Amino acid sequence: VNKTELINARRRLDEEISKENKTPSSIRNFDQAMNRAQSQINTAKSDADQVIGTEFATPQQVNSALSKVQAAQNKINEAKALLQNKADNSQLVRAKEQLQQSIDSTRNYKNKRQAAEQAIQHANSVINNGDATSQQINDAKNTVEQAQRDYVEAKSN
Repeated sequence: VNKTELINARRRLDEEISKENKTPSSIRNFDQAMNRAQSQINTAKSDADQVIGTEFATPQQVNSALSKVQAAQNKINEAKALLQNKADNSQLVRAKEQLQQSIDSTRNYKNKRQAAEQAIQHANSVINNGDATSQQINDAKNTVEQAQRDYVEAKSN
């Protein structure tokens, strides 16, 4: 039997869904939907892994596992659809700075320094977790990069 489509669909279940530049509320919604779907996803992953590892798998077993994987992928895509892009505030930042010059930054700096320290602690926890998923690693990377961007901006005004 040709397992190509099942293998490819099974691998797609593990792909990172990017949270880069997504709103914090929409990320919460995504994580909440993924948790609701998690047992269905895990069962699809497990059944597909068994078929993939079956040396003499049948087309029926491949097709049944593929159907489960496709339904699990639809659940992931439903969760992904909750993610929303942040809106760009760069022109508002520049306008605010121009108004300030025409006429609390320390607290804001300290808040963003703390956010950077928390991002480093979160990254270390993920790095040290041998069970970490591609999604968890990528989420932590995006959090680190956002904390760096926010820190530089807060120390620069």
